[PDB]
Amino acid sequence: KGEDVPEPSVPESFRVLVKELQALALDVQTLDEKDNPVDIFEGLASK
Amino acid sequence: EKELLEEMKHPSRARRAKARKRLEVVRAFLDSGNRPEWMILEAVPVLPPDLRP
Amino acid sequence: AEPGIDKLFGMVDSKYRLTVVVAKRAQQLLRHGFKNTVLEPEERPKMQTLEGLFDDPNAETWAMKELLTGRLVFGENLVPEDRLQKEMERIYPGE
Repeated sequence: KGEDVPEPSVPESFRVLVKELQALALDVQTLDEKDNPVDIFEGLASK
Repeated sequence: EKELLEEMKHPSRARRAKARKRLEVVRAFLDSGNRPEWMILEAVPVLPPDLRP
Repeated sequence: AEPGIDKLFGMVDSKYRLTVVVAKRAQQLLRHGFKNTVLEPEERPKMQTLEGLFDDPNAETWAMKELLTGRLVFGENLVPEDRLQKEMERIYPGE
């Protein structure tokens, strides 16, 4: 395009290590400044 | 917890070592920790497919 | 080295701050058109077979250049982050 580059969103390694951690029965959740839930999965987590 | 408290301090030495170590895990659970019944499985998560393609 | 770098480390409390400022400036320098700038009038960056860095080669150099003037403003929490982008897209076309 001639744009800068789309770094952010979430890192691969991170979502992959969340789910790969979830495959053993570990509840690994992500928190805000104040200890709050945070949807790492790009609005795709919804059922 | 209380049982272990007494088990820890009151019996003489050479014993309460393991009561200490046991206490650690009990405290761990009752801290910002969870309920120990999930320590065993009856639901198994399946890893996505492309991660095991 | 690059044009007047000591003067630019003199401009900030943290070396790294300069990097963040420059980066973000070049970013908006590109995003909201390239007429974002505060300095074009006469004698700004240039290149060599026609002459036009007066349109769009290197953005961050433009940043360093502008910043070398006391024209831009940098600061921890100057303006509410949202109304910022609103205002930028509203004032300047070029999509």
